[PDB]
Amino acid sequence: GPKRGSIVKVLRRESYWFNDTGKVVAVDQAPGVRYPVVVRFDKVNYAGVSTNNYSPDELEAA
Amino acid sequence: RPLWLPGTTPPAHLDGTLAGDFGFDPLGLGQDPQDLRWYVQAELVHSRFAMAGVAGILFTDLLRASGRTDIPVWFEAGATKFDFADTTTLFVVQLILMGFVETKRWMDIVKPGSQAAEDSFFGFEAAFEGLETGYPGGPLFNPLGFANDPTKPQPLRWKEIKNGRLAMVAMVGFMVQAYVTKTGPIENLLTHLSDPVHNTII
Amino acid sequence: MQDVKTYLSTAPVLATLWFGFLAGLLIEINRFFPDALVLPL
Amino acid sequence: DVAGLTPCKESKGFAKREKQEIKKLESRLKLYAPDSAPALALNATIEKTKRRFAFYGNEGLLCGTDGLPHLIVDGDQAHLGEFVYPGLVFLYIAGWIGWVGRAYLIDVRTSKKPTEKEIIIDVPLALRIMSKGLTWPVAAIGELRSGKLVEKSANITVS
Amino acid sequence: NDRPLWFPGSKAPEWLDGSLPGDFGFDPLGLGSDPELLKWFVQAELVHCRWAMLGAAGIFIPEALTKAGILNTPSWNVAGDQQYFADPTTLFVIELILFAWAEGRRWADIVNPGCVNVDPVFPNNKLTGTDVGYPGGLWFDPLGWGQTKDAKKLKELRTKEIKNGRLAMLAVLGAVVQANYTHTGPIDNLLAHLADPGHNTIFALS
Ligand SMILES: CC(/C=C/C=C(C)/C=C/[C@@]12O[C@]1(C)C[C@@H](O)CC2(C)C)=C\C=C\C=C(C)\C=C\C=C(C)\C=C\[C@@]12O[C@]1(C)C[C@@H](O)CC2(C)C
Ligand SMILES: CC(/C=C/C=C(C)/C=C/[C@@]12O[C@]1(C)C[C@@H](O)CC2(C)C)=C\C=C\C=C(C)\C=C\C=C(C)\C=C\[C@@]12O[C@]1(C)C[C@@H](O)CC2(C)C
Repeated sequence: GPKRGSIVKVLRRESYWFNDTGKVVAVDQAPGVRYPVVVRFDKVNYAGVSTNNYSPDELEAA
Repeated sequence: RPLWLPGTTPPAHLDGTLAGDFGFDPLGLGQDPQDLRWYVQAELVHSRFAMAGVAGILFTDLLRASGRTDIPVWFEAGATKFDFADTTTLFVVQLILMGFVETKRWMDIVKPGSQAAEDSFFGFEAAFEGLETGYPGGPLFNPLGFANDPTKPQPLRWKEIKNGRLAMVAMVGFMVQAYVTKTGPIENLLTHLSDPVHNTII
Repeated sequence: MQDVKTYLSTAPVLATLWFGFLAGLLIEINRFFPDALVLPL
Repeated sequence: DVAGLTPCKESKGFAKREKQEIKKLESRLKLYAPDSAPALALNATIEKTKRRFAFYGNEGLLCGTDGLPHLIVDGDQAHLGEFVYPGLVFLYIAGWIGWVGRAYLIDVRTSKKPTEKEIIIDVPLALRIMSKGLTWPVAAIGELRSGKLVEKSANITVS
Repeated sequence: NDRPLWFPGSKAPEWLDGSLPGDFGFDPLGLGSDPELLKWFVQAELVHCRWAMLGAAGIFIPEALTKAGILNTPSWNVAGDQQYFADPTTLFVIELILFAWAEGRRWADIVNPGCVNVDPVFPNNKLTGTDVGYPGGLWFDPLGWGQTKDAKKLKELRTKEIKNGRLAMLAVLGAVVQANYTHTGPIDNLLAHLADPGHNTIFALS
């Protein structure tokens, strides 16, 4: 998917970080992974976590 | 160059070559390009109008103190004086007149082509200024051709606003004094020179 | 001394200092300009 | 005049609202000696009452059928000292507070630990911004004209 | 490294080293821990001791000359309730106007050392000071004293000055307190004390 350390903006409609930016950590390049991109945000959600994984077609704005 | 405070720390949005520059922008008022290219013109027109107001306020009270005419005081001239026409009519006429000039100045500020005249005067009726900012020219504005050269009008262009700022603070002083002393400004100055250490702010 | 300044830079201390200064200001104004209902300007 | 209220310096019901209070204060006063702290305090209170009642009549407020001032918050030029004149200075102060707070937030947000700079204020920067916040209208309108006032990529989501 | 302290046997704190004059290692509360505040507090104390020297010389000497049957100036307490050509508020406004300039130039010297040294009207006078707090120059140092060997004539003079200034501060604070405890002049206190040092003291009232 996208490059490491790239700043991407989310499009997942049911995400706490929708329309927010975050820097990729490490996208897994396995053959059958459905949500390989891993992005960490600088603001926790209602549960307190700041890292989440998306699919490459689910978030991109650069 | 000298600045307003010797512990300079000069700002970046204004560096040099501007007429009357002393690096005085502590409140970061004009930091954007539009802000500076607009505030220069604002200060210009303000300085000029305040200089005209000073020249219309001093002379009158001065000659009236020295006994030359019987004109009323500055804070009394426009104040309820039936002189030639209804005051409101004159206000409306002044607005309608100043519209056709402030619109031209605005046009030249935003898109700097307005020199050509109108009403079949497309020919030998061009205003020959071509300056960097709102400095007009031509016999209608600069008849004697005094603004001769660029890169050395800085003395005169400096003198203009260095007098206009003084005129502005002088006008504010006139207003506040004639509001709190209920008296003429040169009368205030004379009563001050009577005994300075007793005629101060209340 | 640096940590003392940091502690004085806390939220409750700055809050109480600000509100106390404001209370003093308003109290002095009302002791000198009392019963102000209409602005005389 | 307006709204069927008479001016207060002619209201025959204000005289009673003054003299009754005065007489109550004097009844309180007659329980001490004229050279004791209670008597001095009560005389000060009476002088304050007189100074208060001799200011409303001179200002121009309109009293009611019960002898009490009534504020005409209408825009009436003869009554600008009741709502719009103090309202303008209040709006000035409140815009000052809001603008300097917004600017402090904007400046802090671009730092290392922005959440740390909100429980532990940095007094130099805050003071700088409070100082510069005197000409806030000339700055708010300038930020509006320059398109720097609002965002467009807000993070609201609803599935 | 050898120097006397305000408390024999103690150890001088780390932020104090006797480099700056008047240093005796006295800082229990640690009020001068970081240098950013020390370079400010030294100027504070310097201006303070100089003003206190001026005030003590203005309070104690005229009082003695009044009691010595020579002068007739009133007491230092009520020097405000006198007859001058202008109200105290006008004189205070003039004082503030005149002091804004001087104290602002001093402030600019403290903040940015040396940024303000040349005469802004006749740009050739060029005050000769080098260290903040000791501005030098013909105006503030006519007799040339002050530019000497690096130490033992400069540092010695500066510490001999701060030693006098602290005493002056204590003295003027004491005069202020005495003028409220015993409603007499500061020299009358000394006279009454020397008249009977056994029974005439602070305990002679309550
Ligand atoms: C133009 C002006 C006055 C013009 C007066 C006129 C025409 C008078 C006309 C009349 O008299 C006549 C002719 C005849 C009378 O019969 C009629 C009237 C009508 C009465 C005043 C300007 C007055 C302008 C003034 C006083 C401006 C002062 C500005 C100051 C002090 C500093 C401002 C700052 O912008 C900086 C420099 C840096 C920022 O960072 C900080 C801030 C503060 C924002
Ligand atoms: C400046 C000063 C005096 C100035 C005098 C002036 C202007 C004279 C004024 C007058 O002439 C006029 C105007 C009019 C005259 O008619 C009358 C008067 C009124 C007399 C005194 C300072 C007086 C200041 C004094 C006495 C300060 C003492 C401070 C001490 C001992 C502090 C110690 C510590 O701070 C350290 C050192 C380290 C910390 O770790 C520990 C602690 C303890 C906190």
